[PDB]
Amino acid sequence: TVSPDFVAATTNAGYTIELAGGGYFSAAGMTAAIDSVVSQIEKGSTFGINLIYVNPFMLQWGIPLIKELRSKGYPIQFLTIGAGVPSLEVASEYIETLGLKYLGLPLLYNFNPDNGFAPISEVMEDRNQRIKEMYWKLWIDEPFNLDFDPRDVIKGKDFEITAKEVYDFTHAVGNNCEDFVSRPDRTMLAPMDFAIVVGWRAIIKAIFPNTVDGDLLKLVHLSNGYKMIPGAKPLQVGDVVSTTAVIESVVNQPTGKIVDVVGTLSRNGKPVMEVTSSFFYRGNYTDFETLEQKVNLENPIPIAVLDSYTPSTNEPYARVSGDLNPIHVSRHFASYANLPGTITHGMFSSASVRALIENWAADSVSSRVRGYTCQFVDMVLPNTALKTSIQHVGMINGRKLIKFETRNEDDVVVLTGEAEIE
Amino acid sequence: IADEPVKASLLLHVLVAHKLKKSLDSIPMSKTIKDLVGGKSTVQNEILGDLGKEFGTTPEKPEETPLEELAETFQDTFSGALGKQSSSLLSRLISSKMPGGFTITVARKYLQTRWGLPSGRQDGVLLVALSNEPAARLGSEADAKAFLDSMAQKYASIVGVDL
Repeated sequence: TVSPDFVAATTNAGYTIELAGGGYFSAAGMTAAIDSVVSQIEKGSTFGINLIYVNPFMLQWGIPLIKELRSKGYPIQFLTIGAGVPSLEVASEYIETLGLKYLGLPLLYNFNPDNGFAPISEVMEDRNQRIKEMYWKLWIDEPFNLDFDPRDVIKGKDFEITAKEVYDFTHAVGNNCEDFVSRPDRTMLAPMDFAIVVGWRAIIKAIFPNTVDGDLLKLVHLSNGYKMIPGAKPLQVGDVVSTTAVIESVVNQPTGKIVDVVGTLSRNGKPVMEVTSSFFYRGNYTDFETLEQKVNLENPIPIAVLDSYTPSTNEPYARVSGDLNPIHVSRHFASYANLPGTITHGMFSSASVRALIENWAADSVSSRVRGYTCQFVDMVLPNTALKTSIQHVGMINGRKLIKFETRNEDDVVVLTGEAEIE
Repeated sequence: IADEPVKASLLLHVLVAHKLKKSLDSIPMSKTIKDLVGGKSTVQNEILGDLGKEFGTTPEKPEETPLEELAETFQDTFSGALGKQSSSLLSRLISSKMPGGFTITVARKYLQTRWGLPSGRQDGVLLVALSNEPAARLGSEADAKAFLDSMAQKYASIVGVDL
């Protein structure tokens, strides 16, 4: 109860006996010194700094630093504060927010009873390369080659739209517009989200490169947008499309990595329309390897605010779209990601809000709608209510945009964005 | 009489409670910015952008700082500014959550004759009612006038004035 920085080598010689810190009186200084001492010790040891409950400034700053270290993966397993015992609510809150002891694909590993706490765990050696084989085999029908980079762009193959694939997608999405109608002697085109389902195989190859890696279990869909070309009609059922995009800057974030995708659409050689996609992958990496012209508004003019319902069984909806996310089907793959449950897909849940916006504004007409952007903030679980909303945004040379807002059950923003119609 | 100015200790707590669905009593000053958000990725990014646009001075760690440390450090740099994002949220509540007839000029003039508050305490009374506004909106002039009388007594604990 006098030394502080002398436990850098005493706890790594077998077991931690009476390792305390009575000289570390700094708030942010004590948290940075504890992380550097764990890297110089053995891999698989236990540490544990004791807080000072005698001072009010040390007890308040030490309680906030202990909560952030437990969620990142530290070796702190014991914390015995001084100045006697705490209160009835102070001691009970530390055991629920921090996992301490007391106070006062493939799944095979070689077991070895010589560490102490755990026998054998999953090693981090080639963790991103081994887990990428299960995600690339559920969409891409070729060999695994990590020779790509973010500075270059390459397009895949081309699949033409058929009448058999468009008929099964209309009953699973639930849209009775002019494009998803069944009538004889009438040319039926495709919707705004119909062409993005066939072209999603080439835009989901963002983790195919060796430099754009990350956590594959937490790589969920961040956002997805779409926009038509200037003066172009909608594609029917007979023409193919192509998509080719990359990441210019370092697509990263403060809690992981990001992904910048912008697919396109072809129509017999010439361009048809465009699209956009975004993915949020957790992790910790920092290596990379004119004026105001927007529209405004005068008052909040609302359109409609109806309610919807998510699908309880996503087995027939994900099969017609070709989603590469296999953690939203079976319950075995969802346990490794530590999520709240079997949530819906990013491109499947956003297609219901985009198709319902034209039915309450344009009376279900695909000739006036040109752009559709929906950014999913949170995740929506299956078999739940979805409160939709719409509001007037701005005009774009005769095309008045419409906003969108999808709330959860507890009035939580899970998805938002704004579309473009006329 | 002694009108309280638009300090950063009460303006920052009311703006963060409206985006996270909370009130002034639930958002304590001893908590942190990241501990009171819940831990969501979408709620953490929106809380950092709303605090810097309403204050101006952007610090190093806006989420790791506590509520009593971030609001006290921004009070010395702010001189009662209306803000870019704070002015748009206060004007929209007078038209959506309230009825037609009680604008920003009618709400500030009522506090000088029924409570004795000038332009300094007029912004603090309207900011406390927007963070704890109910789901039922007003539809007449009598509903908006009743909320101004109740706000002078509930928000008097942070200013120190009588009726």
